[PDB]
Amino acid sequence: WPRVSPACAGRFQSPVDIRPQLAAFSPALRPLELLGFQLPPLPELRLRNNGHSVQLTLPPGLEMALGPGREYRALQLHLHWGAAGRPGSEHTVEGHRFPAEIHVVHLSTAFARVDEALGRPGGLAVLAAFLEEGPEENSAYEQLLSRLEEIAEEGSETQVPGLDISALLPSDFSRYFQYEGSLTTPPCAQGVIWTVFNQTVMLSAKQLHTLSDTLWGPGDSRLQLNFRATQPLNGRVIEASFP
Amino acid sequence: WRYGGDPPWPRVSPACAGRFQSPVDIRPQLAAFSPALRPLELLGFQLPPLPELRLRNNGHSVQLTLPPGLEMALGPGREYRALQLHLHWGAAGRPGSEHTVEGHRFPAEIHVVHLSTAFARVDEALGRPGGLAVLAAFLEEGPEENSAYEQLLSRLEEIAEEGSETQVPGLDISALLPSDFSRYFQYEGSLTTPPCAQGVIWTVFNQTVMLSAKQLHTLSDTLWGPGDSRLQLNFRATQPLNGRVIEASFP
Ligand SMILES: NS(=O)(=O)c1c(F)c(F)c(S(=O)(=O)CCO)c(NC2CCCCCCC2)c1F
Ligand SMILES: NS(=O)(=O)c1c(F)c(F)c(S(=O)(=O)CCO)c(NC2CCCCCCC2)c1F
Ligand SMILES: [Zn+2]
Ligand SMILES: [Zn+2]
Repeated sequence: WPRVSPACAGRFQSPVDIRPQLAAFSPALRPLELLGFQLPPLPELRLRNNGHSVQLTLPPGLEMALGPGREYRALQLHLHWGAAGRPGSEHTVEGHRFPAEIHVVHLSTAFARVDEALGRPGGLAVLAAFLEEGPEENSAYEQLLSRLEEIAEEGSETQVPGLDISALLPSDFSRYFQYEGSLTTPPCAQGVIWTVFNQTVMLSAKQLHTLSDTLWGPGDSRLQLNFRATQPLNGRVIEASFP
Repeated sequence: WRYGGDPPWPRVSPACAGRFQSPVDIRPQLAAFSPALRPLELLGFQLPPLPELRLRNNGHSVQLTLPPGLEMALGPGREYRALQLHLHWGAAGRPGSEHTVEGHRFPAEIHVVHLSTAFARVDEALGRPGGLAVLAAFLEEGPEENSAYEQLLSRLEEIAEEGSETQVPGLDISALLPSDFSRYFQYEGSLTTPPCAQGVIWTVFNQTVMLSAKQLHTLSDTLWGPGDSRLQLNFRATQPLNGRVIEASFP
């Protein structure tokens, strides 16, 4: 990865191991505000297998704030997952890897283009939530997982009805960890604000199997275990929005 | 534009009418303690006497332009380069700091303005989150002549006229700031002059810097501004926090 892109050897990369006892509580971290996320069924959205993940392109109007006047627009979401019972979250908590992880990528409203934002502090912000195994089938996730067979081939795509993107995220928007790092694939650009929800979302075992067994990647590989190894904090302190 | 007279500042720049402006009144009881706020770190601030620097009466303040290689970090991965410093002050028996603490205005204030290392130019940084960072310290009266400040203040007579400048030897720029880099307030706000762009990270030191009565009088009584007015009381009114939470690096 450093071979094909030197930025991946920077000092301040993602993902990282979260250690809640070492997190710094700041009461200045207010609840996340996410407006415009309740999409109607039409227009439909592009869902695509890009060889690294499944990506869902989001329309204009999904507004997000990390604080007063620190506003963002959602661009896309994608997921990270494992294989055959083995977990594939990117972030870990006290060394525990979760079954999967959802990432919603946003662009700061101070930047008109993603390419201006790359490498600039706070230019990009990702909301990250862990996916765990639960007893019930998750309705929000089923809308996407049920469409994966259609895009099983690397590079294929389809159109899916609009859905409540906020329904894919955990219950409490006031409880999260936050630090600054990087994209977890090339170009590994730094200055990305990562916000990792404390609470998780639950999908059924079948849903998780569907996530990790349907899509194919580059060559004849299954699209599985699409997570980067944990990176050192190098002095960065993870903040927490709760004591 | 000028202090206490037209043109309103919104008519110069719409950003001067933003919700999240500086300076602010720091109420430390309402400050949020955050232990992620580590000691500030400065590199390259101890300058050789040559090349000289340019000290300028710009009509709104006295500024010292800083050379390239002055690096400042707010934390791991939060790196900045110093551009310049300037001052805010009052007048005979009247304080003129920009920031206040529980309504108290200090005699004067130093600001060292920095540019994030993600940006090559100021104009790309303006209005971007964390693009600009300012270090701010209050100036109070102490019993001794401050030798670092004397290097600048002894040259103000040469630049009494609006728009005049003079060359001064390099000095230890960090000697114009408090020795305590651990204890500070930090919030997001704006430039306090047009264009009043937001996204500026303000760091205000707990510890103050001491100047003599004579030095403080020299600072407020020597310079002339726009017209035939004395350059005095060159501070912007405090702006409402409007929901922002000031952070503190100590409980
Ligand atoms: N974990 S991540 O958020 O850093 C990440 C991925 F892991 C990832 F696989 C992708 S991907 O779907 O696009 C495939 C590899 O690029 C994006 N996508 C982009 C989101 C838009 C921001 C601009 C930078 C490119 C990343 C991406 F941002
Ligand atoms: N208080 S402040 O830090 O927001 C401020 C001033 F009050 C001030 F008076 C000046 S000045 O002396 O240079 C007068 C012109 O405004 C600057 N200076 C500039 C620093 C360069 C980077 C930001 C653009 C313009 C302000 C300045 F940044
Ligand atoms: Zn991702
Ligand atoms: Zn200033």
